[PDB]
Amino acid sequence: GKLQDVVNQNAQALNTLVKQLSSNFGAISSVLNDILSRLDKCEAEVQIDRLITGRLQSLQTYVTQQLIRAAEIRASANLAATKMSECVLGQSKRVDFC
Amino acid sequence: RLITGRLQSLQTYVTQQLIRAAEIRASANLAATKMSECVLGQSKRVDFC
Amino acid sequence: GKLQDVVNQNAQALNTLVKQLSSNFGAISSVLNDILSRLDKCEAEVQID
Amino acid sequence: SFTVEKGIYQTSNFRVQPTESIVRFPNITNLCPFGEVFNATRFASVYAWNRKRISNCVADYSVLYNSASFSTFKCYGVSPTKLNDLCFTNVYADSFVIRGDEVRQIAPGQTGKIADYNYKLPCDFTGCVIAWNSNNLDSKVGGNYNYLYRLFRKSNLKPFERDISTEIYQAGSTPCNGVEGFNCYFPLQSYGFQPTNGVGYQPYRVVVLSFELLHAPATVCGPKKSTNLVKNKCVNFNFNGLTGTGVLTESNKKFLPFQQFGRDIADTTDAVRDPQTLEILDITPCSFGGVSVITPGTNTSNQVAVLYQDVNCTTWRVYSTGSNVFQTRAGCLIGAEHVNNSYECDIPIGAGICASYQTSQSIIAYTMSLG
Amino acid sequence: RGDEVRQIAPGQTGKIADYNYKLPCDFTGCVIAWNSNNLDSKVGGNYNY
Amino acid sequence: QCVNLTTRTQLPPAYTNSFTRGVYYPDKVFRSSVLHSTQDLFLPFFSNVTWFHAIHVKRFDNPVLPFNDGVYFASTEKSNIIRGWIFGTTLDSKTQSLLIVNNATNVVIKVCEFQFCNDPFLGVYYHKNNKSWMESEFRVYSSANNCTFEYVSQPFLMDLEGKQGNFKNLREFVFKNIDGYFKIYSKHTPINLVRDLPQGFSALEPLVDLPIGINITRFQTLLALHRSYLTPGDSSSGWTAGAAAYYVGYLQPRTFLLKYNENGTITDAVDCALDPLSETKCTLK
Ligand SMILES: C=CC1=C(C)/C(=C/c2[nH]c(/C=C3N=C(/C=C4\NC(=O)C(C)=C4C=C)C(C)=C\3CCC(=O)O)c(CCC(=O)O)c2C)NC1=O
Ligand SMILES: *[C@@H]1O[C@H](CO)[C@@H](O[C@@H]2O[C@H](CO)[C@@H](O)[C@H](O)[C@H]2NC(C)=O)[C@H](O)[C@H]1NC(C)=O
Ligand SMILES: *[C@@H]1O[C@H](CO)[C@@H](O[C@@H]2O[C@H](CO)[C@@H](O)[C@H](O)[C@H]2NC(C)=O)[C@H](O)[C@H]1NC(C)=O
Ligand SMILES: CCCCC/C=C\C/C=C/CCCCCCCC(=O)O
Ligand SMILES: CCCCC/C=C\C/C=C/CCCCCCCC(=O)O
Ligand SMILES: *[C@@H]1O[C@H](CO)[C@@H](O)[C@H](O)[C@H]1NC(C)=O
Ligand SMILES: *[C@@H]1O[C@H](CO)[C@@H](O)[C@H](O)[C@H]1NC(C)=O
Ligand SMILES: *[C@@H]1O[C@H](CO)[C@@H](O)[C@H](O)[C@H]1NC(C)=O
Ligand SMILES: *[C@@H]1O[C@H](CO)[C@@H](O)[C@H](O)[C@H]1NC(C)=O
Ligand SMILES: *[C@@H]1O[C@H](CO)[C@@H](O)[C@H](O)[C@H]1NC(C)=O
Ligand SMILES: *[C@@H]1O[C@H](CO)[C@@H](O)[C@H](O)[C@H]1NC(C)=O
Ligand SMILES: *[C@@H]1O[C@H](CO)[C@@H](O)[C@H](O)[C@H]1NC(C)=O
Ligand SMILES: *[C@@H]1O[C@H](CO)[C@@H](O)[C@H](O)[C@H]1NC(C)=O
Ligand SMILES: *[C@@H]1O[C@H](CO)[C@@H](O)[C@H](O)[C@H]1NC(C)=O
Ligand SMILES: *[C@@H]1O[C@H](CO)[C@@H](O)[C@H](O)[C@H]1NC(C)=O
Repeated sequence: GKLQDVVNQNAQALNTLVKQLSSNFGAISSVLNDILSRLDKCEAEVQIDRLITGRLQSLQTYVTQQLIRAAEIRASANLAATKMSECVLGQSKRVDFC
Repeated sequence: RLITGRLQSLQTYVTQQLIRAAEIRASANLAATKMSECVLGQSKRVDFC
Repeated sequence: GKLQDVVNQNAQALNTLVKQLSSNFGAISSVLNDILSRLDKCEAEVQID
Repeated sequence: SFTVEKGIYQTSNFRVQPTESIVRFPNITNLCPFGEVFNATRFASVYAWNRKRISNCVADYSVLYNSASFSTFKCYGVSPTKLNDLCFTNVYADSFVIRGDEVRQIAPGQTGKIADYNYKLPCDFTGCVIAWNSNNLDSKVGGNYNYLYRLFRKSNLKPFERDISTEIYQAGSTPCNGVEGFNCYFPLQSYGFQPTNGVGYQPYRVVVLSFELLHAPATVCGPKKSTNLVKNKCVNFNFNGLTGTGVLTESNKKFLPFQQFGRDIADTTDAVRDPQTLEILDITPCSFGGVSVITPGTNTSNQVAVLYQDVNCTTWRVYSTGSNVFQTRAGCLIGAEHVNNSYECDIPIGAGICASYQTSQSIIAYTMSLG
Repeated sequence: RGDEVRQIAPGQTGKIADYNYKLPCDFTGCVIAWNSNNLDSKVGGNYNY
Repeated sequence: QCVNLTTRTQLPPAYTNSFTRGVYYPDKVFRSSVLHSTQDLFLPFFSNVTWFHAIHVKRFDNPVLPFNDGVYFASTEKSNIIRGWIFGTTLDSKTQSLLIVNNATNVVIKVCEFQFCNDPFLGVYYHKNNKSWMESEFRVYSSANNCTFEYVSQPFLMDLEGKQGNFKNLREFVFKNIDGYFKIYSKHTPINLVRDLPQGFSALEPLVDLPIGINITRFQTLLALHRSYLTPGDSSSGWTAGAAAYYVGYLQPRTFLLKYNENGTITDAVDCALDPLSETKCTLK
């Protein structure tokens, strides 16, 4: 389960990113085409500005969460490399390390 | 606008909490290693304990 | 390189922070002076917010 | 920057531009009843306003330019300039006559006797409000006392509510017992419209067109001319005023009779019922697949290989086939020569494939040696 | 005419806003209109406009 | 021509549980294989709904009931006894009122200043010479003036024979008066059940959207009387009621998690804020 958690977390993060495209973020609609079809170029820019800001914020949140998860995985991989060096390539005197 | 701002505030709080959780997890991993290697045994590592 | 990267990233980060001042964020301009000179205090407050 | 260091860089996904545009509107030829709605010899009183259904027609609205001239024309929820490009689902014209000073009250979120007791508009109101002076039609010498308005009511009306009752309004505390008198007024009062009258206290004819956009089947359309339907090609489409870009393909979905568009988890339109032929078409974006650029230093050379992930090279979705097309396990690599040898990784393509710049001089791709 | 003064503005439709005079709404500038009766109107009709 | 009906036997109002019933399509957009969360005027799950009978064995109930933000009206029938509704505030010609009626030939919808009678009903007469049934009485309203909205459907002829056995048709309706629009969602299912509302889930589809523009606070069902030689006396007592039943519940603003299957049908739903487990399900989507 410890690896299935990694796989599920990545898949769920991407699925959440896809799901978050349905938010208005204050705009009249969450769909670019609806805004561009009912509004002229004039205020369609204002609405698309709100949409762009919201979706960029969604991407930034996703990337920050991924950075934290990658830091966790880096710690785990450093531990794995240490165990490889000290228990596969040697015999560890450390208690309960292996 | 209020909802957007307050949701951003909550997201900032949660991100800071994740960072501090990572720090505390590092500290707790160190503490568990020390419990295993110094309480449950004798450590030859210099200045570890 | 591991040390040089640690320098470069920080500098790069700081440089990015300057460049991101050139964004409207929905305002009519990315410059406070332009907004305050074209718009009075009335709606320049909204834009500056 | 003008210099690119050695490595592999992710570029934008593969893009396909639309080859042609298509417009698909419902097949209808009748003109909308502009004559009956605007050129009406008899408008209704504001307290009892006339609602008329408009359906199965074309909203050209350039026939009004010859004769009509509207004092106010304010559209909410839609730009005036897009009205020629849209289709409207269920269209109602609410017609009445009011005072010239009260035309400002026909708008969302207003107060006053007309906005409160006679005719109320919502704020989720997609529509248009049209008002024009009719002093030469609705006013006559000595006063036209045929147009009435409700002056007293116990509570404000709900949006799009009508109240044609004529019960005596009990302003005071004593019961009225259905007879006028002290603190017992007849709720309705008649406008006095005359030709020698101030512009603010002159008759104005008001038509409120209420409709919806891009959510249900539409029988009222703009004057846009339809076009043949082309499938399996990235195209710009305009389906009942819903614009977009993508590939249209046959669909197995079975829409209910009351449905026109299908939507996915992201609320984008995934399917659409073709208005001309009652068939369902799936809409799919034509941009898809990742593209990476493998380059040595730009000083070293301007040659670059392109790794098109998720395309099979064994008509392709590539920018230029060129030569040296090799199907790696990480995608299709174009511009790099495959070599049977193996060396240490220099530019990791992925999936155990690496690339380098070697000797005349060209980019080679190989399977990395572990040791 | 008076009824068409509303059409001299960004994002408008009608005779004037489609066939005679069109504005953007990236339109920095401004519109001034004043009633010209008893200056451009004469008995029997002024058909020069 | 209206006549009050006196040969009644008063009983307490019966009550029933609505087992995940009264869900309708919130909008006209096709959705398939998704868990869509929507907030609207829904009938709460496992809510208590009033129960009205029409039987002889004589008990029949057509009281004037409130109309609180919308109504869910289910009817279990086998002989077409319940054939319309009246909506309004005073129902006395001082205000406008809505009449929906299926008079065995057409479906008539009318927003009109009706002077409704205390006991409005339709009446089908049994014929002994020829075993044929046809509507003979229409005692809904005595007057109609200033008669704004009118719609009449195409002619038809439905089987109004009084059947003996088990209820066959379940007809579910959702009425709501929003922004001057009377929205009716409808569903019809075949069943074989004696007394209560059937279990299961069935999603009501948009039937019609009438621009009545009327204030509505009360409504009353219009039942059809069987008249035959077996029942003597005047019109106020010479009648009998065919076996039928209906159930009335009230919509409230609720958030639901609807499940659209691969074919675009709402197969099931979860009523958020019913109990904490439902809240958990809605949160997890
Ligand atoms: C009261 C207004 C009323 C409504 C809203 C209504 C809806 C309605 N009922 C229908 C079927 C039908 N409707 C009825 C009769 C009724 N069904 C009911 O909900 C009620 C109350 C009756 C009257 C007692 C019958 C018998 C059928 C056909 C059932 C069948 O043969 O399968 C249809 C389909 C008609 C078609 O095929 O074109 C509609 C739209 N019918 C009405 O009369
Ligand atoms: C719609 O009808 C109801 C009932 O007639 C109105 O509610 C009444 O309003 C009066 C005065 O406002 C009160 O004295 C009554 O107590 C109310 N009765 C009930 C049951 O609510 C309501 O005002 C009407 N709504 C509109 C917009 O006219
Ligand atoms: C059911 O209602 C409809 C409409 O009220 C009736 O149809 C009308 O009947 C009268 C007879 O006097 C005609 O004058 C009208 O022209 C009819 N209008 C229509 C068909 O739209 C119908 O007769 C009623 N049927 C029963 C059995 O009562
Ligand atoms: C006697 C001085 C007035 C003091 C009022 C103080 C607070 C209320 C502000 C009320 C708005 C002005 C009311 C006039 C508009 C009502 C008529 C209409 O719009 O149709
Ligand atoms: C018969 C009513 C049909 C209404 C058509 C339905 C929806 C579209 C509304 C379109 C424009 C309505 C008329 C515009 C009048 C202003 C013309 C002008 O600016 O000079
Ligand atoms: C006219 O409308 C009908 C609606 O089904 C459609 O079948 C037909 O193709 C349309 N005419 C043309 C030339 O497309
Ligand atoms: C409206 O009425 C005037 C005069 O009756 C007429 O000149 C004009 O053609 C009419 N316009 C339309 C669209 O019917
Ligand atoms: C490219 O290589 C040359 C050496 O021939 C060097 O002078 C140059 O600095 C290199 N380009 C960059 C951007 O460093
Ligand atoms: C598609 O790519 C895979 C390798 O990723 C390959 O095995 C397969 O043969 C390709 N399809 C065809 C028809 O060759
Ligand atoms: C690589 O090896 C294969 C045999 O496995 C051979 O068919 C092919 O010609 C060789 N290609 C090169 C460039 O040496
Ligand atoms: C009985 O019928 C008459 C008219 O026929 C009606 O006026 C009266 O209200 C009815 N009785 C009651 C208690 O309503
Ligand atoms: C309706 O059902 C609930 C629970 O069964 C009960 O508490 C309530 O009393 C019932 N309503 C009435 C009026 O009894
Ligand atoms: C048949 O039914 C009709 C319905 O009223 C009735 O008038 C007629 O009398 C019946 N036929 C005979 C022969 O009685
Ligand atoms: C309502 O009815 C009365 C009499 O039938 C009539 O005097 C009045 O004009 C009518 N009002 C409306 C709006 O129809
Ligand atoms: C969905 O529609 C298809 C018809 O192609 C049918 O075979 C299938 O049974 C349906 N499945 C459900 C769950 O309705």
